[PDB]
Amino acid sequence: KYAVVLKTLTDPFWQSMKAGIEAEAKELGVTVDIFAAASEGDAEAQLALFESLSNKNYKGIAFAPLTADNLVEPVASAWKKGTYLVNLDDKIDMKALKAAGGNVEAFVTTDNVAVGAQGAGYIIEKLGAEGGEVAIIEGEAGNAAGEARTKGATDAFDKASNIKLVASQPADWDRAKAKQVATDILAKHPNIKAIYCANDTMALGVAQAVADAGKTGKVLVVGTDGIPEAQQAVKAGKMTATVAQNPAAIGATGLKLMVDAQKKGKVIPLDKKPQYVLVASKLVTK
Repeated sequence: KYAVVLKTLTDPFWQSMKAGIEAEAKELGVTVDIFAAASEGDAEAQLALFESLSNKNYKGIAFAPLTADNLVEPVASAWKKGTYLVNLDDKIDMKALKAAGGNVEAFVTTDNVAVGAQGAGYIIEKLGAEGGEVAIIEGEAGNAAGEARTKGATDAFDKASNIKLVASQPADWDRAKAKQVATDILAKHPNIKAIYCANDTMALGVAQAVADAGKTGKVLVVGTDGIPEAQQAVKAGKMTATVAQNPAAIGATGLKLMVDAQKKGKVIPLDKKPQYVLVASKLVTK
């Protein structure tokens, strides 16, 4: 049997990952027990949950760590016991894991450079031959996913000859700061035709700034994550689109890699790097 430790099970992202794991488990004909800590946003509770999956006979464990290092010790313990481990979504601190004498078979996550390229690419297509001025609302400095989305969008915009990136400023994943940053940007660059946002919380605030500026329907607003309010905003025309991740495929892929890894009969050696598997995201429109 196999086990999966998710972050929560109330967030639709994680519910969808659970759904994908179960659908893939049926296809593969394997039994998977899927868990989330009862105490949410609690790094030690997820640690204790993982450690509780030690008396059980799980051949492999896939996990989405609440923090970079909160599962380092139990993951190292599982690896030393021969458990086939797959890191889901957010990357475990591999430096800390290796220093603890452990490793994982694979890391399955979203390609966040491609996410930014996808949101920018949708904007480029929507602006047609005329193109125009565009802006990027960045995430908080030091966040790897946000830097990758900013890079992917910046590179895509730069390659498009009719597209001019006139602003690229952080709003620190904050809805109110994004509205204020976008309002400033729309005031200094009134010809802007599109804004890519590194996440939906910022995009929703940017959508308000565009509305407040009198440019509803005139400035495209593209978010990232596909959170429910962004999907609602896209349907209502308040946002143009959002780049949604595919947690179902992340989970299904993580299970497949776990089942394939156990066929080896031996876990990944300490001196090998885990397989790196990127899952494509999907544009939410209409």
